[PDB]
Amino acid sequence: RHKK
Amino acid sequence: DNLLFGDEIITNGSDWTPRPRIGPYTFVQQHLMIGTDPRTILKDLLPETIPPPELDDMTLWQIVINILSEPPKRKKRKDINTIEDAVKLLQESKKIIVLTGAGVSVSSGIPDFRSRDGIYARLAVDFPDLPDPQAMFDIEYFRKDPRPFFKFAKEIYPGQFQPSLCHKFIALSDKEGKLLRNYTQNIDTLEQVAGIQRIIQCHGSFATASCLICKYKVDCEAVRGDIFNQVVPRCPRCPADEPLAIMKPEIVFFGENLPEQFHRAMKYDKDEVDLLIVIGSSLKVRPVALIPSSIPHEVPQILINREPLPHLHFDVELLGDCDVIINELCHRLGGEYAKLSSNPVKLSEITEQYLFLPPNRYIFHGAEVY
Ligand SMILES: Oc1ccc(/C=C/c2cc(O)cc(O)c2)cc1
Ligand SMILES: Oc1ccc(/C=C/c2cc(O)cc(O)c2)cc1
Ligand SMILES: Oc1ccc(/C=C/c2cc(O)cc(O)c2)cc1
Ligand SMILES: [Zn+2]
Repeated sequence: RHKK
Repeated sequence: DNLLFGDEIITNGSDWTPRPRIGPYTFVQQHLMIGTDPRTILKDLLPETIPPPELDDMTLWQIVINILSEPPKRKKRKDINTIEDAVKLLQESKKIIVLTGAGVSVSSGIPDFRSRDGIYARLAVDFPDLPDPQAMFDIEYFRKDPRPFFKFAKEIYPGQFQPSLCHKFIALSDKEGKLLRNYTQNIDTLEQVAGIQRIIQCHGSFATASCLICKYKVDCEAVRGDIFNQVVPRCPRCPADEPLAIMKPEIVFFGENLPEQFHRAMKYDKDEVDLLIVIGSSLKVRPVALIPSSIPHEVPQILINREPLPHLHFDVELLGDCDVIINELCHRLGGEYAKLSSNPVKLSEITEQYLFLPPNRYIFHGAEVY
């Protein structure tokens, strides 16, 4: 869920 | 119509009576029931940026729930205000986290591949499909056509650039063992060249390349040849018939996960750091931009950037060119810090002086609050  | 009135406040984990409170999931639920376009809410939360069109609606909603779930921003600590206070912190502190961005490589001569007049000008001319500089690092576009990225690659490759005062400063704080970690968003690999040992390269680097399909890793020196001849470097194992068999440098493209070493390091350093210092980064890209809000709020935070950060509250703000400010801090620190440069032939024609704007602000040369 923490994509750049 | 919907249940929401627009005045609700969305919590995660004149107004004299309490406003209603909704969860981000409940909120988005509601908006689904109306069938509202996620791009809208995305533009309300982040007005300054448009989501790439290759984003399915559900993804966008996941991004909205993300944004809505982000931690509370930090209230500025009123104990700490002055550059004096700042140096006192840099001396007393024992586990310092340094967050860097392109501002620590300015003096190093690396072209702006983030601006629209830099490499992007000629590249856009040659590839009119490219919307903006950031598309140069978009994973989907790279898949579609890696040509612009490699027409550009040789321009910023790790062989021909020298560390800045900032790099040297960080490296020295690491020698002295005060550096808990240097999170960098730079992909120039200069942190290594400057001899920093505890680095985390949040967006990757050119250090290795890896096939898009079979994940075959190679050194930067394996691909350097193809890159400097401007040929898209192909995979050794993959059958030639397969076109997406490309050796893509391991920098975190937009839309890609960050390395797990990063998340690990953050989960650890989260409760150990006693001083946070942001240097040369305006913190526009997530999730890295979230870091200052992610550590305990009582930990003092210091900013060293060309511009203030509107979306963030630091205790002490040093605004100007990074190397200038770092130099100043060296002179105030004494010891090996004062001894620290090998290119001060360019710091001797740049003002040493600054202007203090109480209680927090210091304006140095190379600042721009334009
Ligand atoms: O939770 C999430 C966090 C981030 C993202 C990223 C989406 C994305 C996809 C792209 O092709 C380009 C881009 O700039 C961003 C998706 C989900
Ligand atoms: O148009 C946009 C496309 C992508 C994004 C990314 C948002 C985001 C938010 C987080 O809390 C974490 C994260 O890893 C990514 C924002 C706007
Ligand atoms: O604060 C900001 C954060 C990210 C960006 C980049 C957006 C972007 C633009 C593209 O053409 C493709 C892409 O995949 C992403 C711009 C501003
Ligand atoms: Zn392969």
